[PDB]
Amino acid sequence: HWGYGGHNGPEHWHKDFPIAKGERQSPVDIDTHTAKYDPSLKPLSVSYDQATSLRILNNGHAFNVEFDDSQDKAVLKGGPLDGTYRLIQFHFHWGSLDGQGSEHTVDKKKYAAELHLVHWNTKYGDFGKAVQQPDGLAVLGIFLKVGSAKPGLQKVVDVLDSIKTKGKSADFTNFDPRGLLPESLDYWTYPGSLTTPPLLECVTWIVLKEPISVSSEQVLKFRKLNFNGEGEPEELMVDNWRPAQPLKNRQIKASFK
Ligand SMILES: [Zn+2]
Repeated sequence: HWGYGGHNGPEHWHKDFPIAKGERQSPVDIDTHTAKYDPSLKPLSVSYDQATSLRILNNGHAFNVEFDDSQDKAVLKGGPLDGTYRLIQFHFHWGSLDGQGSEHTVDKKKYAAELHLVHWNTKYGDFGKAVQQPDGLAVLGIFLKVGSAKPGLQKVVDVLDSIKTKGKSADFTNFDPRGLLPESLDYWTYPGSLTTPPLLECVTWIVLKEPISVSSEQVLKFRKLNFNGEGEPEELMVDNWRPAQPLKNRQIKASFK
C-alpha cells in the first residue's frame, strides 16, 4: 500500500520496510566539495547498441520501459563496477513543478526529474537473485532540466496517453536508450539502495554530472499520468520521488577532477 500520497508516502515507508532507516539508503544529496576524485575509477562503458525494448507499463508509481534481459544485449560495465550488468528497465521520477522531481540532489539543487536505468549483475543469473546481494544492481541516474526538447524522449512521451492508469501497458519495441544520454559520462558513485520499497541495499549508484534538457511540454505530459487505476478517482502521477536520505558512513567518489 505504499505510495507518494498524503498518508502513504516516503515518511511512512519504514513501518512496512524497516530497512528504510538503514545504513545504505538512497537517494542522497551529493555534496560536490566532499566527494573525492578517485583516479582509480574507469570510464563508464554503456553498450546499448543491441538493446531490445519490449513494453512500457504504468505500475502505479511510475512507468517502466522494459527490456529483454535474457542475453547480454544492453550492458553496463566499467566505472566502479566489476563484471557486467544487464539493462532490465528504465523509469523516471518527477515533480508537480519544475523546481522539484529529482531524487538525488547536487549541493541541495533539485532537478525537474531523474532517469534511472536499472541493471543487474549477470553473475547472479536473474534480477530477483541480484537484489539480494550488495553488488547486485547498477543504476545509472541522469538528471533532467527543463529547457530545449530532448528528441530521443519524444517516443516515450507520445505513448503515455495509452498507459494513463495503473496496470496499463503498451508494446514499446525498437526504442534506443542511447538517445537519453548526455554528452559527457562523468559521474559520481556511491553504494546505496533501491529508492522504492522494498528499498533493498543492493545498488551501486552511478549519477551522471551532466543533466539532459527536456522541454516543458515533455514533462507536462509525464504529469498527466495517473497513479490510480481506470475508473478510480483521478490522482495525477506527480511527486513520485523519495527525498534525500542520510549518507552515514559512505563515501561519494567522483570520476573527474
Ligand atoms: Zn528510480
